[PDB]
Amino acid sequence: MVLSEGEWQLVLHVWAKVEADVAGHGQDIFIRLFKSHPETLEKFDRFKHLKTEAEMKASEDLKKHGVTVLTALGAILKKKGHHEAELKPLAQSHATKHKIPIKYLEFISEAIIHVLHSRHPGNFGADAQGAMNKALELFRKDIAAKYKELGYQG
Ligand code: HEM
Repeated sequence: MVLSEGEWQLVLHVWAKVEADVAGHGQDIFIRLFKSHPETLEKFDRFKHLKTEAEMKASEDLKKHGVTVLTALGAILKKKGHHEAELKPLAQSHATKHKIPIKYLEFISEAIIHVLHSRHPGNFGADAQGAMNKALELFRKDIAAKYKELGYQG
């Protein structure tokens, strides 16, 4: 797939707002993901003991990880599809160290869309959401192709 520049502009315009508060957005995304798909929490030895939303919100460790995650994803979206270099290390650790199925990337994609719709309705109408969904779908398709080359595809 290929996004048009107008699609990238929609993406990067809302990302600009997320970047005003990366830690807050990191936190809402992971809490949405862990609440909606509790099974994903199991992949994180580091966070598995967190039992409630209160504990998640109070964890500085989870807040620190949500900033790492959004920083990495932000660097990929800013490349506007030319993200082959950034993807390599991330595909390698996620297929071989952490063993994250593509279906869990779909779950966090759904969490990111849910939080942007909630916090930024003004910059996240239907066309901007269709653009972010194509950006994340591109990300997922390119990561799945690397997974296959690395010997994991799943
Ligand atoms: C937008 C998608 C994602 C991005 C950009 C992202 C990025 C990152 C980054 C940059 C790191 C640290 C370096 C590394 O190990 O590669 C990391 C670690 C990790 N990722 Fe992801 N990730 C994403 C999705 C997920 C999902 C959905 C899961 C599990 C459901 C996951 C599980 C983990 C784990 C288990 C670690 C190691 C945590 C620790 O013990 O320090 N990742 N991720």
